[PDB]
Amino acid sequence: TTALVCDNGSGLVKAGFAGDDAPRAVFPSIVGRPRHQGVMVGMGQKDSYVGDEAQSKRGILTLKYPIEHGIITNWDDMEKIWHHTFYNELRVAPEEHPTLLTEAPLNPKANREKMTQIMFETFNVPAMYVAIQAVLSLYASGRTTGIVLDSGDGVTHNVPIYEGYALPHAIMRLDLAGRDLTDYLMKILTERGYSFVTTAEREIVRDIKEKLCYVALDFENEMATAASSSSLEKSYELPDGQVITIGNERFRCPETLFQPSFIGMESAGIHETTYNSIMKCDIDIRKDLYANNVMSGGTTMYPGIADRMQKEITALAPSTMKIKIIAPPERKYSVWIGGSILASLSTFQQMWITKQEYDEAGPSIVHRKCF
Amino acid sequence: TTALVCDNGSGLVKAGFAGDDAPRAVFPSIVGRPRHQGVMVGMGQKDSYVGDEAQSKRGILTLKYPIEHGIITNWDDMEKIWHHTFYNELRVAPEEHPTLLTEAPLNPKANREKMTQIMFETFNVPAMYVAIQAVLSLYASGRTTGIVLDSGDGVTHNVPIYEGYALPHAIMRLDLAGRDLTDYLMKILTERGYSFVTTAEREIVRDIKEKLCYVALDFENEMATAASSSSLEKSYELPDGQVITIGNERFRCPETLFQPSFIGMESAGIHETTYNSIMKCDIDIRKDLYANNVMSGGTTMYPGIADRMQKEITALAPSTMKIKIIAPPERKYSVWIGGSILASLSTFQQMWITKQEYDEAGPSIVHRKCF
Amino acid sequence: TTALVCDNGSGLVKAGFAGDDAPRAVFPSIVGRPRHQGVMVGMGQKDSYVGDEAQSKRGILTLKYPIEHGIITNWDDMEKIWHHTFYNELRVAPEEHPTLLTEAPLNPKANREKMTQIMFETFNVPAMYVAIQAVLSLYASGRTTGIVLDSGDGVTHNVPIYEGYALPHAIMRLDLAGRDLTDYLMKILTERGYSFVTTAEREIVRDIKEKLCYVALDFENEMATAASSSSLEKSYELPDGQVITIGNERFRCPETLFQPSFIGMESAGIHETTYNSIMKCDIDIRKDLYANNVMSGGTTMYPGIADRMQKEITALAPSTMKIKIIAPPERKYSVWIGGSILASLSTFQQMWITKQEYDEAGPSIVHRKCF
Amino acid sequence: TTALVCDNGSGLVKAGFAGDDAPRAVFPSIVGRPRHQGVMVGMGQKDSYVGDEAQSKRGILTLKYPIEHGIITNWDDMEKIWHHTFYNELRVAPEEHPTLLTEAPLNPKANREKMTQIMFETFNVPAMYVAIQAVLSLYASGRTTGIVLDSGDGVTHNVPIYEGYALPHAIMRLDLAGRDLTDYLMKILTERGYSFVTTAEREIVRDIKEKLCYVALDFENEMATAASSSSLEKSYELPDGQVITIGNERFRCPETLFQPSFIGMESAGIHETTYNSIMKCDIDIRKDLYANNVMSGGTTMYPGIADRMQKEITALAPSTMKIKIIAPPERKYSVWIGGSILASLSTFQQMWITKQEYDEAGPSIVHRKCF
Amino acid sequence: TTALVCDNGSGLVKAGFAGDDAPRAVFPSIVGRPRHQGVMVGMGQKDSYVGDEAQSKRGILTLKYPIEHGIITNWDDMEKIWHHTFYNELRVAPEEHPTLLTEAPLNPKANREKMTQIMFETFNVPAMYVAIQAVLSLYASGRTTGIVLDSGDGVTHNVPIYEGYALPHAIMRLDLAGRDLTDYLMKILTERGYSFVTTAEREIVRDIKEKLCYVALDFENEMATAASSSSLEKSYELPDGQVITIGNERFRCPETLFQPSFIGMESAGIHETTYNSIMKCDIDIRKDLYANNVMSGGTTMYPGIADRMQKEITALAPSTMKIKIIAPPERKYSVWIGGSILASLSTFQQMWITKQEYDEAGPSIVHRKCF
Ligand SMILES: C/C1=C\CC[C@H](C)OC(=O)C[C@H](c2ccc(O)cc2)NC(=O)[C@@H](Cc2c[nH]c3ccccc23)N(C)C(=O)[C@H](CCCCN)NC(=O)[C@@H](C)C1
Ligand SMILES: Nc1ncnc2c1ncn2[C@@H]1O[C@H](COP(=O)(O)OP(=O)(O)O)[C@@H](O)[C@H]1O
Ligand SMILES: Nc1ncnc2c1ncn2[C@@H]1O[C@H](COP(=O)(O)OP(=O)(O)O)[C@@H](O)[C@H]1O
Ligand SMILES: Nc1ncnc2c1ncn2[C@@H]1O[C@H](COP(=O)(O)OP(=O)(O)O)[C@@H](O)[C@H]1O
Ligand SMILES: Nc1ncnc2c1ncn2[C@@H]1O[C@H](COP(=O)(O)OP(=O)(O)O)[C@@H](O)[C@H]1O
Ligand SMILES: Nc1ncnc2c1ncn2[C@@H]1O[C@H](COP(=O)(O)OP(=O)(O)O)[C@@H](O)[C@H]1O
Ligand SMILES: [Mg+2]
Ligand SMILES: [Mg+2]
Ligand SMILES: [Mg+2]
Ligand SMILES: [Mg+2]
Ligand SMILES: [Mg+2]
Repeated sequence: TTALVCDNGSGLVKAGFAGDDAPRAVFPSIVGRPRHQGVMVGMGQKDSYVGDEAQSKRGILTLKYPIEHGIITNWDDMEKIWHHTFYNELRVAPEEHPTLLTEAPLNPKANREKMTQIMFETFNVPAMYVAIQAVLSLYASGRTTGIVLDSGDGVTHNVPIYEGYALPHAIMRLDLAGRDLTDYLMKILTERGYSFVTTAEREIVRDIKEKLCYVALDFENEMATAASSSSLEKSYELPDGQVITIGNERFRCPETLFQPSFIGMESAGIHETTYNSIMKCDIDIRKDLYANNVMSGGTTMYPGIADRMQKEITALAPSTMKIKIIAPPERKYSVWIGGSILASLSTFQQMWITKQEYDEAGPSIVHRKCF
Repeated sequence: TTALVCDNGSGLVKAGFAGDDAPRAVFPSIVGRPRHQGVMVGMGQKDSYVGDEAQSKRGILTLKYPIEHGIITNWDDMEKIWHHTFYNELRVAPEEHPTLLTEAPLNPKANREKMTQIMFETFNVPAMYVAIQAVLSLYASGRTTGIVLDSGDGVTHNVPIYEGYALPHAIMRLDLAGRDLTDYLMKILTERGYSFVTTAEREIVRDIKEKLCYVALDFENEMATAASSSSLEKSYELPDGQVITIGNERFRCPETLFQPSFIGMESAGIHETTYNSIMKCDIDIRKDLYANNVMSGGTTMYPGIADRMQKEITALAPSTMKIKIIAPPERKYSVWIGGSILASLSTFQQMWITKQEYDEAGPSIVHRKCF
Repeated sequence: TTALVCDNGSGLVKAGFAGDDAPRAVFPSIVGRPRHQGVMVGMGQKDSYVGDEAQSKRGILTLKYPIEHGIITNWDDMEKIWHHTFYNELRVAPEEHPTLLTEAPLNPKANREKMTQIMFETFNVPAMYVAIQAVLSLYASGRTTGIVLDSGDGVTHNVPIYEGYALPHAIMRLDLAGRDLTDYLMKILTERGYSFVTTAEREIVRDIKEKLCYVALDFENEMATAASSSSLEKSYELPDGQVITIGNERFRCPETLFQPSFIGMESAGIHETTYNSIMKCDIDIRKDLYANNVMSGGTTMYPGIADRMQKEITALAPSTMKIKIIAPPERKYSVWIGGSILASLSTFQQMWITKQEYDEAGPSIVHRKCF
Repeated sequence: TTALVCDNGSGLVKAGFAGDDAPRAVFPSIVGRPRHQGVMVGMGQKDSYVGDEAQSKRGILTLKYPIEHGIITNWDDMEKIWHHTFYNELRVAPEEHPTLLTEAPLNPKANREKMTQIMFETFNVPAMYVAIQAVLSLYASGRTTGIVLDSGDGVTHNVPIYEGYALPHAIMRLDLAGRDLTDYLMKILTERGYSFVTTAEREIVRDIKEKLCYVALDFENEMATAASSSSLEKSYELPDGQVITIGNERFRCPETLFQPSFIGMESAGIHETTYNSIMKCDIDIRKDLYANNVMSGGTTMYPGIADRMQKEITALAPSTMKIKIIAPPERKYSVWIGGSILASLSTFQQMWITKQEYDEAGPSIVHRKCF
Repeated sequence: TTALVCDNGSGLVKAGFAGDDAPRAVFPSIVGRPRHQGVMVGMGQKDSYVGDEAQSKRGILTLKYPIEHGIITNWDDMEKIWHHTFYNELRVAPEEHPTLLTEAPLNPKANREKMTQIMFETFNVPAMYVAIQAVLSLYASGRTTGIVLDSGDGVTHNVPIYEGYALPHAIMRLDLAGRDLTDYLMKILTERGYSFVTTAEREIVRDIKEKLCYVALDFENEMATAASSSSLEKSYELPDGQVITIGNERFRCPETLFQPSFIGMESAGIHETTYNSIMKCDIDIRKDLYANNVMSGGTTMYPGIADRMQKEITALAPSTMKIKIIAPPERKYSVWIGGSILASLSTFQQMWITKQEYDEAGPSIVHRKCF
């Protein structure tokens, strides 16, 4: 009846109904399991916990993320998350509504085929569609032209679109993502003696990162400043009441997005990737993409990231070029919002893969681009 | 009611109404189509763009010119251009006005027959006439005697007229035209490392040529000068803000009109062709044609071309002969203007091919020269 | 009222009024027609040009002479010339004045009968008379005795008159005339590589002949001189500014009047014809004719022709005989002048053929010699 | 020892030995030069090619004909052709044999004088003679009376001979020749869209003309037929395997010999020129020339030309006159054959210009007509 | 003493001595540098590795190619490669032997001038010459006529030569080359989940391409076959012992040479470019070029490419034309071999730029084409 929109990406699950201005179900893509003993199954015990349950009880659980780098690697756990979203968080049977799913570009074909098969079997979704997240992000901004940098937990990617036409030959993807920045911060923090090694401890570091990290406009000057000034230090109170101090780790962590070499990658920084996607585009496109760089995804939420990219692109770009970065307060939910918009359009109504079409065509139908 | 005048030649379309001192609809003879993907037809997308639309959106389009060397080669695209001129640019139904068309001399008979059939079927023009462009150019100058050198995008041609009588046995045509000079410049520029290989890039080179090229009065001295002096270099800013420098390419390009051998042709230069057309004319005609060389067409707009031909013809001509070149600021539109003049004459009123005459006589009527 | 006098002979038309000391209308007997295309009659075009118009526009016209060897061969064109003389050059209606016409002797009777009928029908001349050109030439000289050699464009002829009495049994006519000398020069000039083959080119050769040719007093010595000396060469500038050099062709052309064998004729030279006309005359006449050789007509204008004949006749004549050649600066117009004189005489007033006499007698009246 | 006979005329060179029934060396009068680049002279490259070499390699060469309208215009290239004939094709040193050359009538005197000087200097021919081509053509036919129409590549000419006596006052020459018919066909063919503009392309058109063109007996009926019937169309396969269709161009091309006005000439057609040469001849000659019209030269090879002239002359001629055209299968070589015959005669032995006579008399000896 | 021949093109360096039947030094044009840390310079560590060293140690190195699209972009690294070739691989001082270098056509003039300056300064080569690679490739085949398609790592180009004469106006160049096919395969392979993103991983993909890819004769049928048959799949073992399966990626990669649109280019496929170069050549050249299509360069080594072009050209060509493709087992080394042949010729001995000529003339001497 009303399409469900479900941006079930790496790290965080975001779902709600088409026409909503926000997801209704927002929770971690985590399936947790008891760590210290077996499960006393003759008692009212559980074998696994999902999302918020997994976080509240994390002190006794091993926590796994079924999606790594945008790819579902653990299908049994992924079914548990989808089940939880439909029955515990949104509380809507899948048989009642068509579902719009999202995916990062350049993923294995099998990822879509298996995801489609599940939505058409364990759940029985009347019809479905898998959209590219960057495309949806541009719909959310309202622009028809620009280069969407969708930077999430598992994948960072760039998809240029010109006046509504996709430019598929200039799509770029990096593995560097929020998950790595978090892993890097766990490493950086050992320098001050704070050792976070368990999975629950990883979640604490994720929370530290979200509250304290920022992008330095000038990395070297910020380092020099941190070296002598206590003004860049902030405290954080841990779940058990202990207090720790975070100093230059606050900007050394997100700096890796500009300098991937900090964690051993050959990858270009996010401003170089954006620039290169622009340079692979036709010369008569480039000026419009320079003026329309659209950021979305959770890692774009670091304070100052939009200004740091404005500076870095301007440095690489011609001096007479207009450089503009669009970075709304809604970025974290931009892909979901774009999904809500797309699902409600009258043209998107005719491009749903229906159950009947799926049964006759088989899994390859998921790669249909008839639009 | 009022004849339409439409010089729809190679490269650029020029149309307006008889009695106007200028075309109202001036746009490229280009039909563009999306290059990087198919067309998402369930969305508000287009399959093709025409003229100005094709130029504004050229960064994602393959651009084709339906007319090559004065010959329509792509009739489906030609119908789209004519449609665009009548309905989008002039916004006048063809059923309301007779139409004057133009053509280069020595074209295949089929070109006129097909063009006539379309004007009498897809559009339903009450009456029409196809004029030779060089003849119209002479009408625009106001002279009754002279040798019109009409040099456009696809054809360069010479048509001598003496005191109102055509001299059809001395008509000359070259394939060398503005399109080749542009193609040559794309090649010349690789010497400085600027590689223009796509169709949109061809349009950039065309713009470079129009703004920076000129005819050297003395080619060899201009080359020697360019070799040591920066004074002949000019910059050009590209659509993406990058800047390039053009040096002796500024005069090596148009020099090909005087030296066709630069692109491999056996053709005589434009001053030799003009001279030879004069020499094939009766000895008692020659002195009047020498004194009345009329230039028209877009490639005659290169700065200094009139002076270079004045020098070259004078060198070939008898020393006691008056050599004079007429080259108005309106040359680019001379053929169109001549069409406006002809269409408004009371004698040209009786020589229109009407729909009824066409239906009874068939396509061969287009070759009628009853005047 | 005042008789018109019209020596409309081969090549050149000369007309004016009786009592005038010169023609007022002097123009070529040429009717020209467009050569390269048909006539665009819906435009302000002409089908034919006459006299001076034909010469000014000759580069695009085929030029015909209606009179060949003194005989009108093209009557339609002849009417156009007469029309032009009366209405465009003299601008006098034929109905207002009687007309004196001239004719070469020994012409077909039909030539006079048709000429008379036209003057009495297309034009309505009140009265007319056809005179022999040689007789008029003698009137112009003022002599009553002598042998008039009238040498024009189409006919060369000799008419002896003794003390006012004609001697009709000694009249001689040659076809060799200025037209042949001109045709011969066109042939001679191919030796230096100057090929004149079109009708307009014939007119150029005629002009070359008129300006450069002369009669050698001693042909063989002049040839021997030309063989080693550049002093006999003269340049001529052509209508298109090209320059050519004429050498011994300057005297080889007019020599044909003394040696007709140069063009294949059996005819005697002009000095032999003059001599023979004298020898056919009575022995008591001969001495007076020898002393009164009167030259007239355009070909007598070659410099030195009077001296060459003085020498040639003296060589054929008895050594005790007085040989005298009369050759006025007015020779070109002598026949016309004689016509002016005759038309003004009181005795010539009573010998006009009137319209009434013509209508009653018919065309044979033109042969009336009642004097 | 044995005279060489060399009809080195416009277009095609024909040479062999006196007494032969055919030339041994037959090749185009063409000197070709590389077109697209300079010559890499340090490599085994050539600067120019002659005759067959020029044709085989024509795709990269500019091809020039040293003889235009029967006149040698390029003496350096003419020496190369003569050299090639003597040393590469016949392989006979000029010092060993006297040489008989031919020439069109009414050529510049300088043409013979320069040709003679070369044969007496660059080559050292023991003795030579220059014959008129039409005279030789009559010898080849075996007749002593008739009017030889020699129609080649550069000159069309008529030379009447009566019972062995030449009639030099009735010799006519036209510029219209095979070269113009070929140039006209290149123009006609643009009507079907086949544009031949390079020199090698001219050679293709020449080949098309030779294989497909014919003379219509009734031009107007043949045009009417071509208008509705495919039976007059023939295909031609081009050097690159492409195929073109030639329709009424097959007879419109050679028709120009009967209607020179098709290419802008005032010239009479070939049947009118033949007729006029007859009419300039004595009335007691005319009947024998009418019965002996002899055709020779390559343009007389068009199928049906003899029948078309039979019809046209008969139409102009008196109805009781016998009209006969002689047109042997050997016409193409008739002049050469006549040269072989003349060179072998015992009387022609005493009229050779020897080297000694030349050195003492100088170049003017070439005009000797002592026979 | 013995010229060195060095085809130091994009991707792979090939060098040896003139007269050798093969290069002696064959190694990648790669300069590698440590990736994960700085260089511990107080220890026996290196800052950079070249060629084979760079490949053996690639797991810790960033690898750069100094030549992109045939253009040297990194001159410091290029000097390191040249140094390595002369001193480590061939072990011959440059001062002892003249050197023959090669270059792709239509490169920036600066590329030759800088390359020449280095060979004349950092190394001190007695004399040098820069040859076009396609020309050398034709020498290697032994043919004097044909169209050399040299398809390497950075440039694909077509150079027609006719009977030893170059045809410089029909030279075509594409950017599409082996480097792009490799980049495309890295992208295609993400579909099966194999993500290759680092530079060393690029080298693995290059190796996969070289061992498994082929050209489908019928692309569509090969795709249809791959869709149902495991017979087109091949395994590949990775450096760490893991095994991957490559399916239709085996022919989708090289297909881009026939369909450049697969990677977003407007370029014509290689069979269309070859065809168009032929069509720009003179009609009398075309048949010989069709019969002599010569392939060279590493990308021509894909199995089946010669047969695919035979089919594609035949489809575009006239049906009566002979189409022949020459594709020797030595193609990979054809340019080098041609260099060995040229360097050993006695004519090429006189066209070397010597040190003295260079010092006096300056860098512009490198553009000398005196041959
Ligand atoms: C036999 C021959 C050409 C025909 C090739 C093929 C078998 O037939 C066609 O395809 C016809 C087809 C056709 C097209 C449209 C139509 O309404 C009706 C007909 N013509 C074209 O495209 C013409 C177009 C053209 C260019 N300037 C012209 C000048 C006058 C007339 C035509 C042209 N074009 C490419 C050629 O002539 C080319 C190249 C000329 C430029 C060199 N500087 N010339 C040749 O190869 C030569 C050997 C001649
Ligand atoms: N304020 C913030 N600052 C920095 N990172 C953030 C912030 N909020 C969320 N993130 C990071 O964003 C990622 C999750 O956001 P999201 O883009 O929704 O992920 P995904 O789209 O992969 O589900 C995590 O890596 C998380 O740490
Ligand atoms: N200022 C200029 N200098 C040189 N070339 C010009 C200029 N303006 C236009 N042109 C050339 O003229 C051609 C188009 O002019 P136009 O004569 O109208 O073409 P067409 O008549 O074929 O439509 C193009 O080749 C264009 O580059
Ligand atoms: N100065 C001149 N020298 C030689 N011939 C002349 C000269 N002037 C005129 N003629 C010739 O005279 C002829 C025309 O003179 P004219 O006697 O009036 O002819 P017609 O009486 O036949 O009209 C032409 O042949 C012309 O070339
Ligand atoms: N079969 C033929 N049909 C028509 N023209 C021909 C034929 N054969 C040759 N020609 C033409 O004849 C001319 C060459 O023949 P030829 O008389 O020997 O020339 P020339 O005598 O000037 O050397 C060329 O114009 C050629 O096209
Ligand atoms: N067997 C093969 N199949 C396909 N491509 C190959 C093969 N061998 C080499 N190549 C490709 O050829 C290129 C290098 O060959 P080469 O022509 O020598 O390059 P270059 O001339 O640019 O140095 C690389 O792109 C490489 O992948
Ligand atoms: Mg996401
Ligand atoms: Mg135009
Ligand atoms: Mg007179
Ligand atoms: Mg001949
Ligand atoms: Mg190479």
